[PDB]
Amino acid sequence: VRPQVPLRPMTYKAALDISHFLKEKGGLEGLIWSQRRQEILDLWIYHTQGYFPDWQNYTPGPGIRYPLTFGWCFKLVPVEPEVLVWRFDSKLAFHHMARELHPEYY
Amino acid sequence: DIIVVALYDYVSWSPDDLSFQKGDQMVVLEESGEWWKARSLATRKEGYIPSNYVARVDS
Repeated sequence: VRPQVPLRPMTYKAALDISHFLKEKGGLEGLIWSQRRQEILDLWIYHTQGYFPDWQNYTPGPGIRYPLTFGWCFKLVPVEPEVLVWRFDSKLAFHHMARELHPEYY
Repeated sequence: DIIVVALYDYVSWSPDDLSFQKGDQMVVLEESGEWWKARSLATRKEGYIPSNYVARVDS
């Protein structure tokens, strides 16, 4: 009972704004990552808000996977029982790790 | 003014986009893309809205 909202290019603030919206909504911080679980998240947004689903990428590992799209503020953290958990980090609002470790940029 | 009526509910997750309710009347302010900036004749709050959820009215 609603259409698919027009697509629109993603952006720091979008990432940031989405980042906030889920952090608040809860049910992500400390969720176990999955290929699927991410696809569900990532689809629901495209559907709802028009942001295609090719932004939620992360640095390869092994170790904490840092997000590539500056403004998404969720990193994939490995814990002990390598399994990953979604985790929020405000520092990510301003610190763009991926671009530090390493230029897939320019 | 260009007026629109809401053919569906929309919920914004961002203070830049204008959550609206089906049947709401909005004034379009910017028609640049498929997403349009508008104002709510009810709430006076502005934001961006998905243009395929509204219906233009020659009222």
